[PDB]
Amino acid sequence: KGEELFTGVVPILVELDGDVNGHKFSVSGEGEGDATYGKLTLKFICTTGKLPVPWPTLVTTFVQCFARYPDHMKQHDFFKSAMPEGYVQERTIFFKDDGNYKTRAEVKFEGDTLVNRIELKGIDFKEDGNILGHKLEYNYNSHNVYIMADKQKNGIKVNFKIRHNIEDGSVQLADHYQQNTPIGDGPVLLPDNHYLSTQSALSKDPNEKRDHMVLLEFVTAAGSDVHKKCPLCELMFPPNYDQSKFEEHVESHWKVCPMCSEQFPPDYDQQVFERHVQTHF
Amino acid sequence: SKGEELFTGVVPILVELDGDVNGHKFSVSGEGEGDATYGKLTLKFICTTGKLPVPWPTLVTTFVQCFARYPDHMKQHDFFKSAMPEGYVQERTIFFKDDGNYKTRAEVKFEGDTLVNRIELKGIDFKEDGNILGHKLEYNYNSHNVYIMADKQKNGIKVNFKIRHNIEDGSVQLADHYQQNTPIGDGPVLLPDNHYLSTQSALSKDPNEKRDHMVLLEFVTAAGSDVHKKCPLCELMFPPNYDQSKFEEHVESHWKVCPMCSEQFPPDYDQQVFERHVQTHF
Ligand SMILES: [Zn+2]
Ligand SMILES: [Zn+2]
Ligand SMILES: [Zn+2]
Ligand SMILES: [Zn+2]
Repeated sequence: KGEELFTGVVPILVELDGDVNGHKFSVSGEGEGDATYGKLTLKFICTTGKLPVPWPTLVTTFVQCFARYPDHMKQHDFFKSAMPEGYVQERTIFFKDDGNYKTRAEVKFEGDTLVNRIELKGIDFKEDGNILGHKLEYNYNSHNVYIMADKQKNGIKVNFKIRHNIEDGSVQLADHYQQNTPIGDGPVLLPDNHYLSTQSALSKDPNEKRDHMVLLEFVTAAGSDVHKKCPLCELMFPPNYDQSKFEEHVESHWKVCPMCSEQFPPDYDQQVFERHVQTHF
Repeated sequence: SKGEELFTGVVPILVELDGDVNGHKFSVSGEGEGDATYGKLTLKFICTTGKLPVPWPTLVTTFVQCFARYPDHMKQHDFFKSAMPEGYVQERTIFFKDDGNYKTRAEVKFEGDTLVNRIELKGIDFKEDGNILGHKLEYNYNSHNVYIMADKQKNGIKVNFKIRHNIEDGSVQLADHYQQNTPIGDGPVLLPDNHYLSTQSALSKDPNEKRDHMVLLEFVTAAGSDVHKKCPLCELMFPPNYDQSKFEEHVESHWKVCPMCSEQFPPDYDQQVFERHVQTHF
């Protein structure tokens, strides 16, 4: 059915189970999404007491299938083309000078409803760092989500850097390493490299006493022809510069196998990467 | 309180702007609605005179902070609403770093049931292939904290913040905002303690609209403390539980302040002219 599911308002459900440095918690979310606009509305409750991490840290984690792809780009919309069987979205999120989240989500239809079921593990976080110290402002900014085909899987590798504003006016960065791969064995769109321009606003229902977040998200697809910047680092490329070498550069941030050049999140814990390299010898 | 009673539900909004930036004349009209109970604000703009000569994001701040959600424990600090329905004059100078500036004069006030922001805007000293006239801003917006101060000399507020406009080459164009609001009517108004408005915005598009336009969504809510706070307009830091009057003093120092009556002027204000204001006291 694919893009035909997304012509109107789709109801959304979200469930997450999380363990960050041993603090276990669960969140439930409900709302709806309108890919015609790229518009997405979602309210979250913490179902297990008071949330141990700040809500903004979870925003990316809580459905890029609701992006508006312009007509001239329908052919690059992986997200929607894997539906309704859906996809696995995995991420590692490196909070600079602090811990990281590792997430595994399945996003897919369950009847008429679009569901994001997530499990999330955080480790190595500082106790009075920006995350566990609750030092993030309750807000969000624009970002450009760079998207690449992983032809040799049958999905996408995705990269971007979130800017979380800190109550002392500094910024906490969070590098996102993301892969999406289809759940069904139907065929899917393998896109050319492009971006999703995302914008967000977090607010609060004033008649809600529980600890919650209301997230509004506006996502729409694109992708420039003079100066181009790297998604992860701030490296700036001169005007009109071999786009395959830009790509090469981005890949280089991933941990790369010297044999088959498969990419992995650049974790401190090499254990999983080390298992892969032994597959060749 | 009195004027905050108008803002208890959904209020319709109208916006008109006339602009001259480096001689390029243009007009914009806007319409939408605002819900202060949520701090929610929705607005669609058209350019009524042909091509918009500056990028839409540059105009966002310019295009109704009376729709902010003030928490119950802060109703007493809501100037915006307390001046309504006669409303207020909002004036701003906006300095685009290494580029020109906007100077704006708006009246925001009720006209019947409808809340209206009528604006006159003048821009000058802009570079021809700078980020503004070169159309190099990305179509998006970020969070900002709008710091608010009383000015009893004028019976209103002085307001400051620094907008971050993302540039298509991944750099950022900063824009420093110097703002004053003064009441239009004779009635008394709330003179607030220093606080700030946490604003967040998203620009999108109506896909059924063929004309060049902007849809603006804005979420504003009031706050402001224990920890380190950076000045609204520079990277200088203030330590925990700092003397809040000296913070104010510091902020004022980014403006031109008359040492007699303490009337405040934006920092580009001509020295010669500032010197004749001071002679006004002798
Ligand atoms: Zn890079
Ligand atoms: Zn390998
Ligand atoms: Zn300062
Ligand atoms: Zn004076």
